[PDB]
Amino acid sequence: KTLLHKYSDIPEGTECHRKAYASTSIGGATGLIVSAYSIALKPPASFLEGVARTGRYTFTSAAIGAIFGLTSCISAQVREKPDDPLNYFIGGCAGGLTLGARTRSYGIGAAACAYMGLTAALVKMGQLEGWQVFAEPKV
Amino acid sequence: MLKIIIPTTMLLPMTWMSKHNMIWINATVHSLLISLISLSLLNQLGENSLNFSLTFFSDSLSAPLLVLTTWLLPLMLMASQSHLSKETTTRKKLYITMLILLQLFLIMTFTATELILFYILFEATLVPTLIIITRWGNQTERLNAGLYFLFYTLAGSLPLLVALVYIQNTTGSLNFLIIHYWSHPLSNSWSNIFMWLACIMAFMVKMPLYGLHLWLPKAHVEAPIAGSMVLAAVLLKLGGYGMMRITTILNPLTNYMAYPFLMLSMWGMIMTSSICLRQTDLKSLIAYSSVSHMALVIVAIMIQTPWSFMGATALMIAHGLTSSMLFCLANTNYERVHSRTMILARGLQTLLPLMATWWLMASLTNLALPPSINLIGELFIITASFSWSNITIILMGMNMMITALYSLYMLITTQRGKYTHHINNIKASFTRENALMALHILPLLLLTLNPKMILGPLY
Amino acid sequence: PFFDVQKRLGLDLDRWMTIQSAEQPHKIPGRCHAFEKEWIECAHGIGGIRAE
Amino acid sequence: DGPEKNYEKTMAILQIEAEKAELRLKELEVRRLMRARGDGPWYQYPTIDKALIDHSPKTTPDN
Amino acid sequence: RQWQPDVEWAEQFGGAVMYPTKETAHWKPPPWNDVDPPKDT
Amino acid sequence: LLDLIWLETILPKTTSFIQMKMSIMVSNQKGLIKLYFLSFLITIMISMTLFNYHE
Amino acid sequence: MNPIIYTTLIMTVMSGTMLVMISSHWLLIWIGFEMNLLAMIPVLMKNFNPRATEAATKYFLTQATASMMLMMAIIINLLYSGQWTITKMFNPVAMTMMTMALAMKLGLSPFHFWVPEVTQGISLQAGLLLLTWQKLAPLSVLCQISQSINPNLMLTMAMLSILIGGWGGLNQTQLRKIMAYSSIAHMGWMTAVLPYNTTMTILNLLIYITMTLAMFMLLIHSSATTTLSLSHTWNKMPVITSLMMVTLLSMGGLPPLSGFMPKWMIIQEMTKNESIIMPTLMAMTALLNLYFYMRLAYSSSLTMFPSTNNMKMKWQFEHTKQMKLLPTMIVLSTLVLPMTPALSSLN
Amino acid sequence: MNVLQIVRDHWVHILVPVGFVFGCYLDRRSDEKLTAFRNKSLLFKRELRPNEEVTWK
Amino acid sequence: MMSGRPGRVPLQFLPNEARSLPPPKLTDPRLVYMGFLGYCSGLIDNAIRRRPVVSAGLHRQLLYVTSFVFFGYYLLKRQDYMYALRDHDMFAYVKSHPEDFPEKDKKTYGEILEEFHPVR
Amino acid sequence: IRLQEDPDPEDENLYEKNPDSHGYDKDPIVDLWNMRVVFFFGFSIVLVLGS
Repeated sequence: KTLLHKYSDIPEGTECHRKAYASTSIGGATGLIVSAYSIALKPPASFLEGVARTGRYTFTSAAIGAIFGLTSCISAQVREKPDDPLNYFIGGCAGGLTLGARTRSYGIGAAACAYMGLTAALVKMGQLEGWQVFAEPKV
Repeated sequence: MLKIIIPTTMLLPMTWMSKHNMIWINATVHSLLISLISLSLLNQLGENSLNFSLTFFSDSLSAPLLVLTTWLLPLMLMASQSHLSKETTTRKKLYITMLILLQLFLIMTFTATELILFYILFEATLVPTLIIITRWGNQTERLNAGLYFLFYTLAGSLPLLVALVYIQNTTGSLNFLIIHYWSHPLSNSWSNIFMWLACIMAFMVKMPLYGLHLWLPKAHVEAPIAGSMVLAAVLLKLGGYGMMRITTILNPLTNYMAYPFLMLSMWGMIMTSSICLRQTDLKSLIAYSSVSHMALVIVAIMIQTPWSFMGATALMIAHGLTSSMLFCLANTNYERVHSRTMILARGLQTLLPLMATWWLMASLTNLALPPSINLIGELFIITASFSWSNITIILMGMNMMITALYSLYMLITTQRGKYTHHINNIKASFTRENALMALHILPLLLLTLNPKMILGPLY
Repeated sequence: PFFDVQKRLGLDLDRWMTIQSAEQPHKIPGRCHAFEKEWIECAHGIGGIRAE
Repeated sequence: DGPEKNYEKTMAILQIEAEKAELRLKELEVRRLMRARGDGPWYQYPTIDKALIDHSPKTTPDN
Repeated sequence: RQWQPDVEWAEQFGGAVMYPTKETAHWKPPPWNDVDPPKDT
Repeated sequence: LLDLIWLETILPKTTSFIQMKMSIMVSNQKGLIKLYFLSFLITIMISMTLFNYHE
Repeated sequence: MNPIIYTTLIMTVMSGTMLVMISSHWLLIWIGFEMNLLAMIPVLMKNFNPRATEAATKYFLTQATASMMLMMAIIINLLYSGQWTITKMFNPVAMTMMTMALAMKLGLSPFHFWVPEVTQGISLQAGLLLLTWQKLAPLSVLCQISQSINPNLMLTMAMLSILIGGWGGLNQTQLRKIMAYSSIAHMGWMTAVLPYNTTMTILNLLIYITMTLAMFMLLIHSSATTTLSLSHTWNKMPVITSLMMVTLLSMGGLPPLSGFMPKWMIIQEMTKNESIIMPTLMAMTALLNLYFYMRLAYSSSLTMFPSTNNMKMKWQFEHTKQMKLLPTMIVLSTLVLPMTPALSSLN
Repeated sequence: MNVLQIVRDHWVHILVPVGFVFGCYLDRRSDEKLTAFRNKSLLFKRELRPNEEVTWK
Repeated sequence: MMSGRPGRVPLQFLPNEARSLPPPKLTDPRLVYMGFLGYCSGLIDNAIRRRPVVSAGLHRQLLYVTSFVFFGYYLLKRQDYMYALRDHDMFAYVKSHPEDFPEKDKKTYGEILEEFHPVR
Repeated sequence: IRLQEDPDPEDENLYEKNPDSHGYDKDPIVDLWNMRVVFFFGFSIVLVLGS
């Protein structure tokens, strides 16, 4: 949560280097988790092959995080719109484009641009309107 | 509504307990009797609705739809009994049972006073429809058609379920009357925008909206004739009726949320009318024409005027009758040449003269020739759209031009020209087929004498 | 218990080992007998939400 | 039948539907309060029964 | 007559999985009676 | 272009492809106790670490 | 096995489950889990093939590991409260340990891998017992300690269960693995509403057990464990395949069938708690389960697959044994939606 | 002629008619529990004719 | 919610305070649907067992019907008593906590300013 | 043989055995009565009396 807290508490469209670093950290951590599960359930043929797979997944996810953060924060500060889901949409689509580059495939890149951009715009909307993913029981 | 619902339920024991050779006779007789009873629902009031009980009510919007459903059942039975002549007794009874279940679900869907009950009854219509399409369809493509129809509908409908229960938790009721009388304006926020989308998308995919329509050609083409009849005639209208009901809680959010849908339908009516000009499958051409008329209904509901709602109601009724007639007319040729290719059997007017006359009537009604109720609905929607924005007249005029072109093109290619030389099995039209067309066409023209019966509650 | 068969049938199947302030052999006291007794006598019959 | 009957029946229908909406909202509110505060009959989660405490003189006096 | 599945249609569902890839190429459908033959004694 | 190709590609075909790919990734497992319990160790550690549960 | 010994082992399985559900003491709950596992292992190995032995071994390993974790959670709870009564856990890490142990016993998604393999490796009767009766004890414990569970952990596991059950079942041609993945998805549906309303969990469990009993009894009646073997059943007993189709439609949650009731009630109860995104995700994800149910229905009843010449022999023969309560299970699994307000009896 | 066969074969013809009459009767009973405002609306209420006791049923 | 309710004695399907409510009528629509469920169970039993589905084993179909109705009547009683308890507790809680349920000050639409949104 | 399958049968002409076929049923009597009940209950009753 501190990994997400450090991203969340810094305001949108300011200190783009810090926000890019925080999103890169989130990406790297998530890629490390997916690499751990991949290494566990589909083991490699050698330790170095596993290290290579781990680094590949981790760099892909960290690059997606860094690109999303850079594009989202810069489009926020350039337009002076830090509450607009459109900056997060642009961030998600740039993350999809760098994922397509990492897999080196235009189809994956385009589909991921659309899906991740819409997802990030939805996340911005949920931040602005207080949507709960896990709502605590009340009634 | 029990004096309508219970007789329909009694069709099932009667169907299952009748002799093997009295199946069609009994079902037809008593479904026509039920349709006679449903006509008394057309006695409506100027202001209030017919609120029978806590769970069923009727107004000028749902009464013509109920009459259309109860009328469609016997015509279905006449259309089916030819291609199902070689089937077993139990399987014929199962097909009749599916049709009766569909009619019963539709009857309760159009009269449900509560939104969630409407949701369950409108979702229940999937099951007999899917069974009909996938079990009694003719081609290997019926399975993929069934999957498309099922999953398009469900991907639309589940968010509607979530939205409905949220509305019940926040407002306290899903009762239609309470929903109308306690109407709150809908503010401009992402929460409300997505509530609007959830409330609208199921009916959008049901109509279907252009871009969400790819299930309809598959489903209406692969289905057996009765399945195509119901899918085109009553099942598309569930989206329009539900949209008319639920738009009373979406204002003023509908003012700007409708722009993408208005654009989609206004251009997609052009797009699908153009597609009809090049369709090589007759049943596919007839299926594709439903998308344009339903796009007009979409525009009418989205602009929210009394004239637009009147036109949308009339257009739904007229399209149901006309599209079912066209599907039956195509099926009569299919049962002779065992193919849906349109240029296979040409010059049919010199072999089936009265069937050619039926074809001309069906084409004329699809043309929206005045004073047919097709034209009444289309013209009312066009006038409301012209008020909404004058530039709408360009697109709607283009659409009526293209509609004329493809309707008369289908007529000319199937009926006119020289007959095909090697097709020597075009037997004379049976009394049953001619009666099917006559029972499609006669009530359509009689409605022109009393057009207010299908102009909805805003008349 | 999910199905309180013990309290319906009046049987003491496992409630005797459930706390250290329950009756003990030779009346040997629990180390925290008074503390548990006071907490139980405070929290009795007001529900866990209130007792917390 | 006459218009009066449909009118009155609509009135009765609307009355009980409105009371049901009101009761549903009130039930939701009572539920929220009871789950938050634990002072109602609902959401009473078990605490140890105090009749299980042995108050007999123990082997040592300070207990 | 109505199309009904033939052998070429039925054998889409007779494989080890529903979507055959390279990593499941060596997979075989399990025994009919669920018993595997005894190995080398 | 529109009805038979791109309207197919966007919603139904791409969604079906994604579901098939996820099915292949999830379903195809080595059937080894060892890998399953190693993944269990990963899940247990994650629940007692960054996923703030025990705290 | 000896019929008396098999009856005794079944009774010991049920008595372990009952010990779990009637005890107020954590040690006795652990005893009930132990007894259930001890009696359960032989019924898995009833046929005794290497597949049965491996299924039993994997089952034993997962259940024993879960039981040890559960005991450690109990001991940590006692260390910090001195309490043996099953009630809210007084320690958070003990609560996490207990939640993970109960999810592993249930077979939720991060601990789901054993369910498909064990279900495939055992007979249909053993699988019926495994996927119906073995869910009662951990779910009852969860309903008892629900007021202290971490909602984030539980909801994560439930959503993952739904997703994995949907995706894993998409690739299956084996009926037992399809049943196992459907079970994973339904367990996810049960455990998602557990933080909010345990009555909804009980309702969903009852509906799922009815459907699973009906489906497994139809499979046993058919003697089919692969989708192609089931595709021959129409040419022997078409009533069975039509009943199976309506049951599969119920499993998909299609209205107006009984399988739509738990989803609808759970979505309502979740939206009552400002939970909207998760119910939408769950309902959308269940379309995968419905997809492979519809694939099975296509291959079984809605279309007719090629038969064999040797099937004419089976036509002249009836079933030696008849599945008990199968007509009741079929009616209950399909037709009970008008009776929904009776769910308050579970309060 | 052959009354047994006719009544054993065409007996199903009574089902939909009697279901219609049962539906009418069930519609009749539904109105009986919706009379909380019979002769009570601000629009229609009036004094009963000397032998009259209700205004609709 | 209702698990820890005071006075709630274990393993008791209908508590004695339920005898204060009206028992469900014999022609109760839900009870009749219970009987219909039993009848469908009997028909399906004939179908699976390979007997004539309508006319085989009238005693068995009849028993299906009466046992289903028998269970349904008691299920209806318990359901109705649970809902009566729910309403009882809700009204008691609203009474004991007047501050949480204030008397809302009613106003007419002639003094309430609602915003008009044109449709044009 | 690729499997044991029946050849696709030829469609039956209702006119061949019944020149007076109305197209409802292969049996002339039920075909006649199907025509009669259809026409009576549809046109004579629902159409005329309904209109």
